[PDB]
Amino acid sequence: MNVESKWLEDFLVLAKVKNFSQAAELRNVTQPAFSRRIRLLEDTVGAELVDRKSKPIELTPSGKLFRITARTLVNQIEAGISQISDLSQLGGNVVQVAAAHSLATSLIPKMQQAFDEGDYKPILSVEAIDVDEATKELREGACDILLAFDDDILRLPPYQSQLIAKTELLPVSACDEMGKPIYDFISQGAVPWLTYSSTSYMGRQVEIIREQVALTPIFSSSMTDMLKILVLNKQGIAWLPAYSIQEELAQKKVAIIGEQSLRLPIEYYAYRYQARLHPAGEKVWSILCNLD
Amino acid sequence: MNVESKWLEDFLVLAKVKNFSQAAELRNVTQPAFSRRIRLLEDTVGAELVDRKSKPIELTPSGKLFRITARTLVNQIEAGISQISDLSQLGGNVVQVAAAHSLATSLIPKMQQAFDEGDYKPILSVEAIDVDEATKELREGACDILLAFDDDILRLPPYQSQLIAKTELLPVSACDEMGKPIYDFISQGAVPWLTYSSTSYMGRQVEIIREQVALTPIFSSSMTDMLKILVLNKQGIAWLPAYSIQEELAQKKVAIIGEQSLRLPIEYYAYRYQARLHPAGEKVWSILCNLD
Amino acid sequence: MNVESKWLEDFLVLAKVKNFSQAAELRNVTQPAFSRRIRLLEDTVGAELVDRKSKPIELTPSGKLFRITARTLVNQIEAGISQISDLSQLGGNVVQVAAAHSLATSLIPKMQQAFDEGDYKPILSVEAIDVDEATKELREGACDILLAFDDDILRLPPYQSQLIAKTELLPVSACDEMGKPIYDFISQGAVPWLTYSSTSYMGRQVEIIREQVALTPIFSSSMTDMLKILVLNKQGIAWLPAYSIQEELAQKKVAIIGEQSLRLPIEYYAYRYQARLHPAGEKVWSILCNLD
Amino acid sequence: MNVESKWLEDFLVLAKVKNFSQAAELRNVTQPAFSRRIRLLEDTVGAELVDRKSKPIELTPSGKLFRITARTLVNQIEAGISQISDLSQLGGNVVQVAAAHSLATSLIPKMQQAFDEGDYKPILSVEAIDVDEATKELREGACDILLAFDDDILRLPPYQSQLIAKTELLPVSACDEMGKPIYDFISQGAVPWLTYSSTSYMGRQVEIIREQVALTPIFSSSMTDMLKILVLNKQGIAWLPAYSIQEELAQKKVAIIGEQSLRLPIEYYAYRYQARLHPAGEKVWSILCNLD
Repeated sequence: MNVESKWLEDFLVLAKVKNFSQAAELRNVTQPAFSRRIRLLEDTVGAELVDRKSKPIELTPSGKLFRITARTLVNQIEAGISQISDLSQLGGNVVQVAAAHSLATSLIPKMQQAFDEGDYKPILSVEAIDVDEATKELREGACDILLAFDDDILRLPPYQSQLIAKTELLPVSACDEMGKPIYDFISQGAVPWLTYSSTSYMGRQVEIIREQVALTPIFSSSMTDMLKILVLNKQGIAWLPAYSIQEELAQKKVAIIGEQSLRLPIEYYAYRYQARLHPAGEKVWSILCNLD
Repeated sequence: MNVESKWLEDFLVLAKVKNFSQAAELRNVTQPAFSRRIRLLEDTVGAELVDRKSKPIELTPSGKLFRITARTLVNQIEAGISQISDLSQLGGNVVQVAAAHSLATSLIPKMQQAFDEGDYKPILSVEAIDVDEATKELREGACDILLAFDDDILRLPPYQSQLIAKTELLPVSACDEMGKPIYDFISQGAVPWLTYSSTSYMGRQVEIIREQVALTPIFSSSMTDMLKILVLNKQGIAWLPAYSIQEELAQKKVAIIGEQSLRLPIEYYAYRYQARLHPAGEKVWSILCNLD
Repeated sequence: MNVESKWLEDFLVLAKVKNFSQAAELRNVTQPAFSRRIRLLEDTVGAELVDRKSKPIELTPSGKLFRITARTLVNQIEAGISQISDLSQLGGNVVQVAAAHSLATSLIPKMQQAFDEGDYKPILSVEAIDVDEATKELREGACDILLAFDDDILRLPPYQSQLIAKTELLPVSACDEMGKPIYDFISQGAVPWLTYSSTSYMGRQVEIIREQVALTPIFSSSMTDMLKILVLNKQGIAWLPAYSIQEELAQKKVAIIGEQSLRLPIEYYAYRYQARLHPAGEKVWSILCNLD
Repeated sequence: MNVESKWLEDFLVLAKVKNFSQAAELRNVTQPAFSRRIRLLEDTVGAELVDRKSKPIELTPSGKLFRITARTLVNQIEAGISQISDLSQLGGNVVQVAAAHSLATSLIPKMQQAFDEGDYKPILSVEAIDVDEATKELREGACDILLAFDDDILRLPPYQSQLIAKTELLPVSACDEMGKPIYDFISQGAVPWLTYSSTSYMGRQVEIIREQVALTPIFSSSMTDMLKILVLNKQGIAWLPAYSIQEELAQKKVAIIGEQSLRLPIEYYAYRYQARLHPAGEKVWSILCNLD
């Protein structure tokens, strides 16, 4: 029993136009070949799918049930092919990495240069993290490795975790080219504050010391790049990850404007669920565990 | 793009066992032929599906996802062909009717008696109704005619409806020796009650007059025949459709016990979705519309 | 902390009509009392959900999101109450039994009488089986005990199975008033055949001996009672389970017309998934395992 | 009917430990009050949820299903109040904008600069977009305005759309110390290609001219910032939006390669669903409409 998918396309076209020669024209085949292909499909399915003796063409009951069967099969084929489009383009050494945007922009570039040129050289497919379903996508195999921040669920079994680094959220403000912060915590009035979502990881970090500082929330966002840009535009102060403002701190575009008690520790991890990955995935995991 | 399902079976076998020779022998094909069929599948889907650099042979990421796709496709093809195998054995005059058990056993016998001989004498295929999916089957063409009770969606467009009949749910109890009902409502206290599912149509009917009579529920079922059998076994009282207890009422086996306020009206219908059915189908529908 | 669902409905009505007094009238509550209920809801969720200083009443952003939250919670409450409606009406000793129609009508009355020898009678809720999802329904807990026929999946772990009885499908025909097979197999000519679906269990059993007999299918049904009725109406022959035609065989209205090799064995089982049921469930299971 | 969520907490704790003394103290309540709250939940649902006649405590069937219902309700309550926790800290002039990362970083700063002082000065809450549920966010009221690219669903009714701008995806390569592009299309061999997801909008744009250039995909990302960084790190060429590489183009860092036909047009939009937003939302929308 062998069903050829373009027979399913043949039958669906014939179902909508109800004429053998016109359906043959729509599918760029001659009428005898289209008729023979419909007959081959009928032989494989084991039923007369079409009443060939009446014009316009009518569907048999079996034809009517196999019409929905064929539509389902066609759509399933199309979906399955779309699911592997990206992966197939990159090859057998593709590694699906879900990652937080700042984590990705910080970590992937240095990983990319440590790869050797051989037959199992990984090819990265990095997608921004889905905050709500990252754990479920990790279990289901939608991605091989997750670059995320400290999470009490992903850090524990049945998942494997690896601490990449522990840094700090630093409260920063912009400077004049003389190099001096435009905002401070020394005044009596609150300072314009560019905040994270209070329920996000970094927002939960800032809430610990919120009572130690007078802040006026003027802008909220989950994207640390957004808070960084708004700090650079003199709009306010923000707690930014140290790894995101290294050039800005080496230059004098930005400055830490707090005491050491305001600098808040954060950690980020690589997470996985499969006990054994393909060779490229294991190489990516190994390189992540030893980010020099 | 033309995918042949036997390639999907080849790939599933090659994914379970894990080298080409054993999978080829399991598929009753030559080794070069099996290799060519796997490579044809890969060329059609546009993805390397197996990494041939490792024994045992493992799936590429694309291969891992497409294995799920192939399993789904093969199972769907087999299901469609078996569903068609049942239907094709019956002639092109098969009419697929989904019916509630009570209505099937009450209406299909006389319907069968009304079938004259001819080129389009209907052959009935009567299946037990599942209202959660019978409406979808009606829309997709899996069944032609639905024999069901009053439904606010099926009675309206885009569906066509015909009121077959209007009868009454009669609260009945088994009779004693030669006449009188064993249970009654004027008598003292609540009575043993054989009830329908409170979500079902007939149960929703009984809930209208629930507050008028003292009942203690002792048995629940969605099948009128179950309640009727348990009534005949002198277990309690039940509201039964009038058409299911005709002989048992003519004979002194059962009796109605309530006041006329307790007899609850019910209606049942034939429903369809296709504006034009095959001759056997329109014949069955016509016979249903004139069941009088 | 403690949200009261009546506050959720208060807020939904207020969001529709955008007026406190009208929303209070719709809620059968005093106007100051309704304002106080909304204020308590706002104090519990920790945000002003409504701007009270404007006509018409506008929703704050927090009110906009909590409208979705309240609709979700209210619909979830209604679903959770409807899911336990039937179970609550019958009590904590309710036993949810999914069963094949014939098996339920044959077995449940005898079980029901067994409840009377040995005091305290458990309460049954018997619903017809859906073999397509009965396995999943048993896993999820939608039913406690399944009464079904021999199934290669349900008979094995992780499910517990008990064979209730082994019976035969008997090929039977209607008999004249004197008593004689109207149809038979001695004629070299075909017989009107009332069949199951060939993919169903009993149909798959008839398929084993199909080649030994000359049959022409004139009617198909998944309901044994349907085939039995059409047999009694002298419409054709059918393979019926012996437990469903014992009185008809005894009253000689129906008769076995096949060779002993045409009588096909079938088995029916009680299945379960939970290792421990509630006491009533274990009692019903014990009585099913005995039924001897 | 009034269900108090603290009763659901009572029931969940009681289910987890099955000890009344321990559950009552785990809820910091006196024992009689805890039992009364359990009984109030049972009277409100109209079902005995726990069986105290047995010890260790176990649930009635109704209680077993209502445990899942209670867990669901509690998690939804906590999640909705957490969703409101971020908004309530902000004022009633908060505008919830979902946006693609690059569009947010490109458009939100100038919008922030346009905000004059007044009673309804907007406070932006910008969250990264997930388009497959973006439309649901807009419809239900969780999102006021959507900053996304051309979408055939969001551009039409029932949504309001506004074209912000039309730009180009430019194929760009990093260039050396002298100022010559490291990669070009007059080179030997295919060039290393940093690509988008083939299903994404921008990847769907690149598929247009795929065959006009020899490309080898060595990296895939849904984030333009990632492709931009890897281009700047001399890893390959990429199609980048003009608005994201303006400084790099003006400076030496990056150069446009290829013929004029390789530049692909892209459009981005502001979408909304509510016909009338709060004054701050309408201000944000007007500013978006006048960004030109």
